[PDB]
Amino acid sequence: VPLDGGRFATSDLNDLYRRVINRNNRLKRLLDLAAPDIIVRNEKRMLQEA
Amino acid sequence: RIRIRLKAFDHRLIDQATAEIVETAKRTGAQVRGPIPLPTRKERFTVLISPHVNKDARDQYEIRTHLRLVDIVEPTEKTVDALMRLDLAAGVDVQISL
Amino acid sequence: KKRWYVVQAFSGFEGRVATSLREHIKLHNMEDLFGEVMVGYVLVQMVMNDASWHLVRSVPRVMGFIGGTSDRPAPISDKEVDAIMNRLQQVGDKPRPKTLFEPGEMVRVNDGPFADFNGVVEEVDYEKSRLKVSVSIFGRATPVELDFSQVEKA
DNA sequence: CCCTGTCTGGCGTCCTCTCACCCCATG
DNA sequence: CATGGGTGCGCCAGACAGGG
Repeated sequence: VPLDGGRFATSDLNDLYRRVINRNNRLKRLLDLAAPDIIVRNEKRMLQEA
Repeated sequence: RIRIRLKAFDHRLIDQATAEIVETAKRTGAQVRGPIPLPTRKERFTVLISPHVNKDARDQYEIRTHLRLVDIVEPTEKTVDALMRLDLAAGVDVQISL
Repeated sequence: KKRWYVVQAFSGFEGRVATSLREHIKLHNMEDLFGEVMVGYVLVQMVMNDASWHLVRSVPRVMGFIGGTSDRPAPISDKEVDAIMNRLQQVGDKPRPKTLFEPGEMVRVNDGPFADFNGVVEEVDYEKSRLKVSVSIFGRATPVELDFSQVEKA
C-alpha cells in the first residue's frame, strides 16, 4: 500500500522474495552459460544465504 | 493502392459490411476512395430430381456470388491498426491486400 | 607465467574498479606482476604474492578474491569456456531472420498492425520483392503483402 | 570418559495519546 | 532511471570443546 505522498511503502518480505528471485535468475543464467566452478559456487552460496 | 476486397454471396448481408468498414476507417484514418463494386456472379445448375427415370425434371438452383472492393487510398497506420482482427460481417471472406 | 583470478567488486561500479585497479598498478609499479584486466566479477591476469594480494584488496570498492580459501585463493576452472563465450556474445546474438517463405511456407509478421501474427505465403514475388501471406485475423485469413524484412521465416 | 570452562541463544508488564520520517544516485 | 549493497544487561541453560 502507498503512503500519503504516493511512493509505495513496500514490505520487507517483498525485498526478501525479490532478492531470492533475482539470485535464482542469475544462477539459472550462469548454469546456462557454463561459468566456471568458483563463480557458480559463489552464486549458489549467495542463493543459500538469500 | 491498398485494397480491401470482400467476398460473399448476397448483397443483403454485405450491405452492412460496406457501412462498418468505411466509417470505422473514418474515425481513425479518414482516408478511403469509396466502395467500388464488381459485377454480380451467378452459378446456375440444372439437376435431375426423379430417382431413376424421366429426363425432364430439371430444377434450376443457383449459388449466387457477390464481390465488393473498398480500396482505402493511403496506407494508414491507424485504419489497419483498429480494423485488423475486426470484421462485422459473419460467414464472410475478407481479403485485406496491403 | 601469469595465471588468472576472479575479483569481486560492488556490482555496478565495475568499470571504475577496473580503471582504479590499472591506476594502482601504475602507482605501486608492480608492472611485472599484472597482465590485463577483463570485463559483477572482474578477471585479472596476475601472479600470487601476498604483496600483490594486498594491492588488489587495497584497490577501493573491491570485496576480495573468490576461491577455495583466503590464504591461497584459487586461479580458475573453465576459463577457456568464458573466453569463447566472450568472443561470440554479440556475434551469436545477431540473427536477422528474413521471410524466406515460398508457396505454402509459414512466415511471421513483426511490422504494422499485422505484427505478432503468423501466416503462410500463398504467393511470392522476388521481382517485386513482396511476399503474399494472409493472417488469421478474427478467423478469416487476411492475405496481405509483406516485405522479407517485414516478416520472418517460420 | 568425568568433570570444567566457554560460547551462543532466549527472555524480560498491559492499555492509550500525539509527534516525526521513511534508499542514494547518476552515467 | 532503476538497481544494488558499535564498544554501558544480566541470569539461565544446555551444547560444544577442553582439559583432567
